[PDB]
This record gives sequence, C-alpha cells and structure tokens, in this order.
Amino acid sequence: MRECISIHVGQAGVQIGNACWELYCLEHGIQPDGQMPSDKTIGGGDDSFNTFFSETGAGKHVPRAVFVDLEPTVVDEVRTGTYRQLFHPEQLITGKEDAANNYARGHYTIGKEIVDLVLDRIRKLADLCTGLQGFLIFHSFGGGTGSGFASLLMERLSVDYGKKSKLEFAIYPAPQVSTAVVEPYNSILTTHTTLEHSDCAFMVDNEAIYDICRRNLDIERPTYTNLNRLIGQIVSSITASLRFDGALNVDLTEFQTNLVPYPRIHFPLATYAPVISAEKAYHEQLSVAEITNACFEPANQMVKCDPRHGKYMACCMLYRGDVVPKDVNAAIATIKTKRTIQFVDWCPTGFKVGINYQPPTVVPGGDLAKVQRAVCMLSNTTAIAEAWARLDHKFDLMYAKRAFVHWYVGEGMEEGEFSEAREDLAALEKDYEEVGVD
Amino acid sequence: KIGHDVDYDVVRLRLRQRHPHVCYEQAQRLVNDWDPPTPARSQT
Amino acid sequence: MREIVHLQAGQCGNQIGAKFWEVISDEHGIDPTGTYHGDSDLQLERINVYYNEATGGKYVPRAVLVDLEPGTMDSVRSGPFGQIFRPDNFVFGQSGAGNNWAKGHYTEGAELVDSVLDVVRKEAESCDCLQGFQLTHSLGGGTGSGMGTLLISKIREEYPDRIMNTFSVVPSPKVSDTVVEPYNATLSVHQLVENTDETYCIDNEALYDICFRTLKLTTPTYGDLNHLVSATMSGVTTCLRFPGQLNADLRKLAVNMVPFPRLHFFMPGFAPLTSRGSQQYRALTVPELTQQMFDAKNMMAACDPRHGRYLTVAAVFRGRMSMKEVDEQMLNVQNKNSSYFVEWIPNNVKTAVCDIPPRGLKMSATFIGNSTAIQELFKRISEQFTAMFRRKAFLHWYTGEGMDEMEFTEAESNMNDLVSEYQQYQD
Amino acid sequence: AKVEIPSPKDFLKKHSKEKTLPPKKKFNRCSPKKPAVPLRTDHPVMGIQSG
Ligand SMILES: Nc1nc2c(ncn2[C@@H]2O[C@H](COP(=O)(O)OP(=O)(O)OP(=O)(O)O)[C@@H](O)[C@H]2O)c(=O)[nH]1
Ligand SMILES: Nc1nc2c(ncn2[C@@H]2O[C@H](COP(=O)(O)OP(=O)(O)OP(=O)(O)O)[C@@H](O)[C@H]2O)c(=O)[nH]1
Repeated sequence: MRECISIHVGQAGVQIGNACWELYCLEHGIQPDGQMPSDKTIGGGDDSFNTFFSETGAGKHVPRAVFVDLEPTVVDEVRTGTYRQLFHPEQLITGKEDAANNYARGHYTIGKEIVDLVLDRIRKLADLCTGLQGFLIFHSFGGGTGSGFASLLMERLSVDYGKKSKLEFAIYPAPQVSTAVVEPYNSILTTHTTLEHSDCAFMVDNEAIYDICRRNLDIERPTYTNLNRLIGQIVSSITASLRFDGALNVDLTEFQTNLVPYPRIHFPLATYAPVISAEKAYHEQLSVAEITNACFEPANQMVKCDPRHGKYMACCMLYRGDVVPKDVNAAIATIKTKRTIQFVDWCPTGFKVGINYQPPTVVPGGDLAKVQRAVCMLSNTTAIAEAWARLDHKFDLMYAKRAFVHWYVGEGMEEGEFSEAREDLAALEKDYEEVGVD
Repeated sequence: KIGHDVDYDVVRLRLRQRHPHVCYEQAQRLVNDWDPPTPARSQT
Repeated sequence: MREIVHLQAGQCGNQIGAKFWEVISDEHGIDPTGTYHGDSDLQLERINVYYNEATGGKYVPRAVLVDLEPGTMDSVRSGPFGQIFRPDNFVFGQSGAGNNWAKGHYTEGAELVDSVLDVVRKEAESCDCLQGFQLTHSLGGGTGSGMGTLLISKIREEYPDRIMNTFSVVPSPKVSDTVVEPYNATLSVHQLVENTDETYCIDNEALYDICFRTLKLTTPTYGDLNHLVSATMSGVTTCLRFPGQLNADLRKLAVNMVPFPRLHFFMPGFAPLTSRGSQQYRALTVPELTQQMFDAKNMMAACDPRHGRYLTVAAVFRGRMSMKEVDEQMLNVQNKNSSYFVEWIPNNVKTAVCDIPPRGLKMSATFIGNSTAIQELFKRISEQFTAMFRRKAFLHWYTGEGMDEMEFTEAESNMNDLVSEYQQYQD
Repeated sequence: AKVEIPSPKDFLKKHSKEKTLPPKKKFNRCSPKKPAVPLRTDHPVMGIQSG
C-alpha cells in the first residue's frame, strides 16, 4: 500500500541507515531478534509496519532496503553487529575496492559489474511491492565511494522507472571544512549530473549540526551518534504521515506538487525546532508560538545561509503530537504579518500545513528531551545561492592550475566534462537570482 | 623594519673582529652560524 | 579481499624487517611460536591483510627478504622472532658486493632476479586482490639500491595498477661514513623518481636529535631507532585492518596527497613521545597532542618545513576521539598561520580517524606531509656531485664496471628539473 | 624463458617515459529533458473584459 524502498551508497550512507533502523524498530517495538510478541499481528504482513517491513510467515520483519558498499569492512562489521539476523544477508552488498574519491574511476572502472546485481535485487523487491511510491536514497556529495555509483545507478533506475518520485538526502560540503581536496571536483560532477534527475534533493551540513549541539543541547563532546540520531528523527518526521494516522494526511506527491514551484529548482531546506536539553526543557515551556519563532530564527537552520539576505518561495510545516487548528492558524497568521521574512510578491501564501497525533519518540540512552509537540520545517528559499557562489570561485582557481587532473585523464576522462559542469552551475545561479528578483 | 634589524646586526658584528686578540678558529666556527639564520621570517 | 606482500632489501632492511614484523606480530597478539591467542577478535578476522595461514593455527609472514651479505641473514635467523619466517623464501647471493652501485645494479642481480621474481609471483598468484607492494630498503645504501632499482623497474610494467610504496633511508647531511654514497644516491634517485609512486625519506641525524631532546636516554640501540620508525609503519598501516570509518586506502590518500607525477617524497612524524617524567606532567588532551604533533622538533625526517611552505598534509589518528576537537584544532592552526600555506588550494589537510588505538597509550597519531623542503637535501647533494665529478676521482671502478658518465649527465638534469619545479610552483 | 639483462647502455632521456596527456574535446552531456524554467519576466494573456 503506502510503502517505499531505501538505498544506501558510499560509506557515508551506512551509519545513517544503521541509526534509522535502530530507531525505526522501536516505534513498532521489534527486538533485534525481529519478532513482534504474541500480540496478534503476525500473518501475511498487513499492519502499520507494512510501509517499512514485510514480516512474512516466519514472523521476521524485513527491511525494504539495500546497503551497497565497496569495501567489506563496515558491511561485515554490521553483519557482525546485533542486527545481522534482522537484515537479509545479500541485501548487504559488498565490493572490494575504493573509488579513490575519483568520480570517473567509480563511474567507469568498476560501476559495470555490480549494477546488474543491484538492479536485479531492486526488481525482486519491486515485484512484491504494491504501492511503490518511490525511494529514499542516501549518498554524499563528498562521496568517498558514493558519488559515481550513485550517478550511474540513479540514471539507470530513472530510465527504467519513469512513474514515481525520487528523494535524495545529501550531506552538503562543509563550506570552510574539508577532509578531501578532490571534494570540489566530485561535488560539482555529482551536481551537474543529478540536478536533472533528482525529483526532490535536500541538503544538510554537519558543522551546523555541531553548532546546534553545543548551543542548545548543552553537550560539548557529541559524535556521529547524536548527529545521525537527530537526522534519522528528521526523516522519521517526514515519513510520519505514512507511518501513523491523524486528523488529516499529507504525502510526498503533494510535497512535490506544492513545494517545488517550477522545473529544475528543487533544492529546499529542512529544520527541526524542539531540540532541547533535559534540564532546559524541565522547567521551561513549549508551545506553538515559541516553537515557530525558534524555527524561523535564522541560525537554527542547518545551512550556513541568511534568509534575510534571501527571499522566500515555499514552506511546508508538519506538526507532530497534539495541537489545535485554532492556535495553528493564529500563530501562522502572526508569522504571516511578521516583518523580517521577505516573502516574494509572487506567493500570497506559502504554508502547507500537516498534522499527526502520534508524538515523536525517544531512543534509549540518547540525548534529546521528552517532547510533546514537535514540528518539521521544509522551505524553498533563494538564500542557498551563496554556497555555489563560494564553490565556483574556488574551483575556477584550482582548475586553472589543473592539479590532480592526471589521475582522471589517465583513467579515461578529460577536461570537457569539467568545463560543462561550469556552465551547468552558471545556469543554476542565473536562474536563481532572476526568480528571486520580483 | 626587518631589513633595518638585519643590517644593524651586520654592522654590529663586523666591527668586533678588529680586536688585537682573537685568532683563526673562532672566526670560522662562527662564520656559517653567527646568529641562527632564521631572521624571524614572520615567525610563528 | 585486500592484502599486501612485503619486500625487504639491503642490510638496513635486514633489521628493519625484524623490528617491523615483531611490532605487528605482538600487535595482533601472536606468540613467538605462531599459535593464535584470542583476546581481541577484530585483529584475528583481519589478520589476512598481511599474514598467510599455516595449518594448526599458525600464521606465516608474507615477506620476501634478500641481501648479498649472509651474516645479516644469519643474525636475523638467530633473532628472537626469526623462526617465524619460512626457509622457502631466503633467496640470497653468492658473494659480497662492496656496495658499488654499478655492480649492484648490473652484474650480480642478473642471476638472482629470476628467483626473486618467481617467488614473489607465486605469492602474488596465491593472494586474492593486491593493493600493491611495500619495499623497505635504502637509497644511500649500495646493494639495496642496486637490487631495488632493478626490481622496481621490473615489476611496474606487469603490475601498473598497483601501489608501489618505497620506504628508504637518506644519508646524513653531516657525515655518512660511506663515501661513494652520493653516487649511489644520484643513480638510485634517477630511476626512483620516474618509477615509484610514493617514497618515504628519513634520516638518522634527526633520530639522534630526538634521542637527546625527548628520549634523553644517553645510550640507544639502532634497534630502538628501528622501533621509532616501526611505529610510523604500524600507524600508516593501521587503518586497513580495523573498523570505524576512515577511508584508509593508501591510494585514497595518495590521490588526495600528491598534485603532480614528479612529487613522490614525504617526511614523517610521530605522536606523543614522553620524557623520563613528563608522563604525569602532561594532560593527555587532543589540543596539546596536536600542539606537539605539528612542531619543528617533533618532526624528524629531513629538515624544518620552516625554510619553505606546505602543499599538502595528512594526519592519521588512532583512539577514542570525536570530530570536533581535531576539526576545530585544524581550523585554529589554519588561522594561526594562514600564510605559510599555499593560496594555490584551500583546506590542504587530510584527516583520518580510527577508533582502536595501539596498546600502551590511549591516544595516538601519525603525520605525513608534502612541503617545499626537499630542495635543501637535493641542492646539497647536487653541489656535492658537481664538486666530486669536477675531477671525477674514484670513477675508475665504474669505468671498469662499464658505467660511463653519460648516465651521470642524464640523471643530474633530472634532479635539476626536480629542484626547478619544486621552487617553480611555490614561488 | 630467460632473464633479458639490461646492459649498461642507457636509461630514460631527460625525464622521458611519462604519463602527461592533455587531450582536447567539448563532448556534450545527456539530454536535460527539463525545459527552460523562467519566462524571463514577461506575460501570458489575461484580463479580457467586455461591456
Ligand atoms: N552520515 C555519515 N557521514 C559520514 C560518515 N563517515 C564520514 N562521513 C562524512 O561523509 C563523507 C564520506 O564519504 P566518503 O569518504 O567518500 O565514503 P565512501 O564514498 O562511502 O567511500 P570511501 O572512499 O571509502 O570513503 C566524509 O566527508 C565524511 O566526513 C558516516 O559514517 N555517516
Ligand atoms: N640494518 C641496519 N642498517 C643500518 C644500521 N646502521 C646504519 N644502517 C644503514 O642502512 C644502510 C642500508 O644498508 P643496505 O640497504 O643493506 O645497503 P647496501 O646495498 O648493502 O649498501 P651499503 O649500505 O653500502 O652496505 C647502510 O648504508 C647504513 O647506512 C644498523 O645498525 N642496522
């Protein structure tokens, strides 16, 4: 019925899945063994899990996902973790070599001999699939191995399936932090590949995750654990409509139809308000007005950009927990008559409202508080142009000095694709400033 | 300013090898290394 | 899976391999006999990255060892670990060499290259999927250079996809006992610059300076020197065999590391060296870890990076750390001297982190860098060559061997290209 | 069958036998089915009234 399929590529895409299921087991209460208790749900596989798991006759819930990596280390690690029985062994596909962060290396040298297996697995899931709304894809623009494989297999599956949406959740490059010098290269390669075939691509950056972590969570030694925990909670929030019931419902189809204005520009942002520490929530108050004020607070976003320097296109806000439309509409009207937020003269409204009764849940041993009213914020803005405006004037320099290019040319590519990515990016910006202009 | 510094060091050093004492070996033992070269070269 | 086959050359290599293998052995936790001891498992599962299995839970080295001097082999055989080696592989020669470079590269190797090649290719077929080779040898030493240039020239063509790491020892900038050592250096480097992909270059003087500054311990052993370098090898190879993210392929590093084909040589560095008593006078914290880590005295390979500027750096860390402290430390130092870097490229740091430390110390790190500081060494040697070749004394031995000076001519301008190109980019 | 010993004749010639290769091309990417997004600040037709 209302089910989707998950894919992870590159070694950046594996911790995040690991955490996503470490959570996703809990809201239906499935032990690492994989069995609902004797409470009467087991059978052919119909109940709210159905969107996530296919628990067949043996009573074992089955993730509808694929984890493909190119180095056996982490895949065998998780195969030796607790959840090895939970996962399907060959749904964890392992390669033997690294992409060297060389996009073309990963896209032509090795990409030809695993795509067959992965697409065959996709078919043998899509057969049993019923609703097949689409896919949730995890890669990384700083793809250590994710980039080229993602581009190639995404092109193949895009041409093979032309009747559904595609969601991409990418960790965007850290603007002033780099663990890789080939990062600008493979980042822009992936961009000018994907922008024409991603249906909804969302960005997130990790420096700002840390910044939030030591602003309001009050913790000074966080890690991947907390990072991925909150990110997984975000994706849980955006799938809660499919997960549970409520007053009224929303769906990714509506997200597409109303959020993205036009063709091409489909690069929105996400935001979460009630990330608060235990003591801080203990003797303070939370409600709709303040959570909305804190969400539109500019620094609480997870991309280093200034909406005050930007101009707004669209906004979809999802409330999870218990609320009333009275306060909903009152507060959103207050924000509508707020002053700093420069909405374009185009859109008189910009607000897609969704509600669900079931509150978000905790992870055992985690860090977030015991919240009753959560909210997720998706937004089309013109403020993101700064990231590309920064990237281009680094890449032009490092390419006019054309260091490291020997790698790529000796493995087969040449400067033409780089040159083309240049003007693809240029067209991106050029569209953005003019749509921002009244 | 750094040029002033180094030049004053040079004029300071040279005018001290006229004294009637002092002999061959010490001169050579300081020739290559008068002051560790490192003219602070924007030190940090 | 991914595996490595180790090559050992020259009289340096004799003890280098001894120290290095015993380090990795007692790291994974194997008895001197060779029977497994299970305390940590991940080491056991990943031992196949280097070792070959022998029945009854015994784990033979994938080493191939060669020299021409037999006494070094006998001493290694007698050492407290040499029994772990296998008598199958001790290919050797039938006389000495006098570590003349021309002899070492042309006459003697002719009859031994076949045997060494057959042994190594049997090993290569046996293993599954090779990242590449690592050689422990000398560039200033004679017989190691003579055999090693031959073998490295031989192997590249068959295996032109593979990581041909070369790890050597550089002559002293002050005194080297061996006198035709210059000519050894020039002839070795002439092939090595074209043929290798990565080469680590280290020198003894700074080891002695390290002994005085931090060891403080009066009377060392060359064994202890080899320990101080085996730490660097252990570090640089940690990441492959252990879990916790860091994309660890030395090629994953190298493409990130070197900008141009004629830039292969690098300058190592170790992490906390604690004095006689500072063990409880130091707060073992990441900030001061990095403080000592990137220093003018912690460095020990060739010379101070002060004289020039850096192109690229790579730091590996081993221990229960987090992103933040290392990331913001790098930003702090980047601000501290945003000048001695190259505006050529921003963010010229590579960082890698693995969670399972070595034993004895909780936090650890290893440094490697590519900076504009090789000109010191290669200038020095270039003027030495011009001075010596001015009246070409002692070149009669090479004339007898059949060496003639046109090879000197071809090499010297290659080093001229090296110096000019290094200075050219950064200035 | 035997080892082809390189005699003391020569080596490379002034930094020869390298891998440098700048080739030239402008080969296009695939088809961006997605059309032009803006209409460049201009107008459709509306507002037809009749007394
Ligand atoms: N979400 C998430 N991000 C990570 C993780 N590890 C690293 N990252 C960040 O995401 C990026 C990882 O991409 P890559 O390093 O190319 O990994 P890969 O393509 O899967 O393959 P490799 O070349 O082996 O690294 C790095 O820039 C990391 O900073 C992780 O475990 N989870
Ligand atoms: N193994 C070992 N090597 C040392 C020691 N002390 C110095 N070395 C250096 O290691 C260098 C390399 O030796 P080899 O690689 O076997 O070189 P070679 O072809 O035999 O030529 P020569 O060094 O001239 O004998 C020597 O030249 C020494 O400078 C030591 O105590 N043990």
